Amino acid sequence: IITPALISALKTSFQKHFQDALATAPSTYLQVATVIPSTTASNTYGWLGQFPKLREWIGQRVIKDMAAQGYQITNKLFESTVGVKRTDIEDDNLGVYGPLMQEMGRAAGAHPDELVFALLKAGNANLCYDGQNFFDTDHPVYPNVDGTGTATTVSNLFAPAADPGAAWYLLDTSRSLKPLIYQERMKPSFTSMTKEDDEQVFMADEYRYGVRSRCNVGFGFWQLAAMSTEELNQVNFEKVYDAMRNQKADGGRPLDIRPNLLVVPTTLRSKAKEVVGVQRLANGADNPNFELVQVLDTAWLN
Amino acid sequence: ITPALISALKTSFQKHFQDALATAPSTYLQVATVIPSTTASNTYGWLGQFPKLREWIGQRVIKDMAAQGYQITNKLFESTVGVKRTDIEDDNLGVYGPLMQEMGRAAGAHPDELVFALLKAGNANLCYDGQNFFDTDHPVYPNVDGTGTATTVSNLFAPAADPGAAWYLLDTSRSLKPLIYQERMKPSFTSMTKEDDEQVFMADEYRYGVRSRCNVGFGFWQLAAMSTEELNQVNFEKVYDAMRNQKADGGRPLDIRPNLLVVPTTLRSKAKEVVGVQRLANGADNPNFELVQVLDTAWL
Repeated sequence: IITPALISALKTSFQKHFQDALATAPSTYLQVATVIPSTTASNTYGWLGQFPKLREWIGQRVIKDMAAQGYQITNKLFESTVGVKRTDIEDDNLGVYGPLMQEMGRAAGAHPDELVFALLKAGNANLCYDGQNFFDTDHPVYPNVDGTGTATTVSNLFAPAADPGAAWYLLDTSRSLKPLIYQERMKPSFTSMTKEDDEQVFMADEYRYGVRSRCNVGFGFWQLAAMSTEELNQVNFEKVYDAMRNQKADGGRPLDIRPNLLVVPTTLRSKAKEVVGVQRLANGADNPNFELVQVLDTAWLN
Repeated sequence: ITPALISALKTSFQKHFQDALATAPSTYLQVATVIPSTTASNTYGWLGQFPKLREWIGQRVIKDMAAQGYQITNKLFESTVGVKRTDIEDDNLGVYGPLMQEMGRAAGAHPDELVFALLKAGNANLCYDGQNFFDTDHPVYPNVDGTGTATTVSNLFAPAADPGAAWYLLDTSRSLKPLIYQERMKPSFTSMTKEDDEQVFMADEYRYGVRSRCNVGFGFWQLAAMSTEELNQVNFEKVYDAMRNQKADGGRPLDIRPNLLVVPTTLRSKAKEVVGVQRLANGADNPNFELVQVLDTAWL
């Protein structure tokens, strides 16, 4: 009645279903995130900060003593499972139980994007290495390389006096690191737990199936990312662009920032088109910012 | 000046260093535990789970299950010594060679002052619970079910801002010693002796420093006790009764017998009438010359 052949065939069918569902799932975090695989509990990120530069070597070779502080990514774990109910063995009604595996593949493929974009939206409620919010009006900027003396207040969060509108983000991808980092301790894996001599199977009436994964997402350095709840207009976009591109490191030296793409929800696609991607301005003159940035509309931002 | 001479010198120095570091009078081993680590940080699970056994059968009947974690964040230490400007090629190496065995002895006892640094500053270190180590809200479990209810008591003794010296009562019978000692690499010996080396052309002070990585942490909070009030026979008996009366979940006795006592040198007078006289103190009057004999350390 029960032989290894049938169990193997069903396991292969379920594995094929799940793998097909997951492989074709869209990937979007890679564009605005950096993947850093690891083989431990966490990774230390103390190199984010100062911008490396070149000196004239007037005297001796300067050696940088890196700070001992770390970001403490502290990756996490999470997963989901179902059962089969064993109903198929008797009647072989295998038509059902497909959409469940498809849903698993979709969820596994799409979760990292959801987490990355949720962290991106939560920048106003997450602390960076500076000890303050990611989008804050009092970021630390010292006047000396050693990092001492009175600092200056820099703000990259803009909001009208009241009734703030939709929120749009401006990011950069030219650098090696994207503003957000998506860790990956282990790729998601599925376990075809179905045995006749196992337990909670003979005493229950289910063939449980589960998936496992380990990953987490964290912020990078705020020099690039910018946020603004202002209405997406030419003047506001130009102000944000020129404020971000005019960033100076310690000692008032420009960083040569090159904003690449601007992220808006699917609701503001029309405004993104009007600002960039069309040859008509509001007044009807030729754009001075045509195809300047590559817009990336997404549903994860509503 | 040949490579064979360098090899022989390195072998002799290695033998001298290995001779020490082994017979040093270590005192941390009484209250610390040796643990082989592999990474830069080690997390923890349970923090107050007394391992005990129950009548029921199976191997799955009762257990506490772990809670939020506690990291060590292993630190680093180093020593260094060497004066060979005139020792080498002068037959003066007979000295500068046996004197550093004391350096090895002293360095091998460093975990002692590390654990005592943790011990002295136990009130300024964050505990996994959230409050100070010696707080008055230490959770106690009435039953084994999730987080049912955490009652507490004034665990330790402290008067109304009365002057005194802090003396600690410790136990070491259980291998779950109150402190922890995590080491990543054992002490290592490095030889930079290289003929006509670029940076060691300077006379012949051949650097012979060492490298080590280790740290210490907190284990059980109940295994340790503190007292800043005036040291007296009545107060000593009170402290001993309070510590021995400690009971875990379910009211099952613990049999915890205190073994170690730490006192500053200033309180040494009282710590000597308490221990060492069988006539009037810890003797005729409240005889208590049996347990927790004072050790009277001075690294605090």
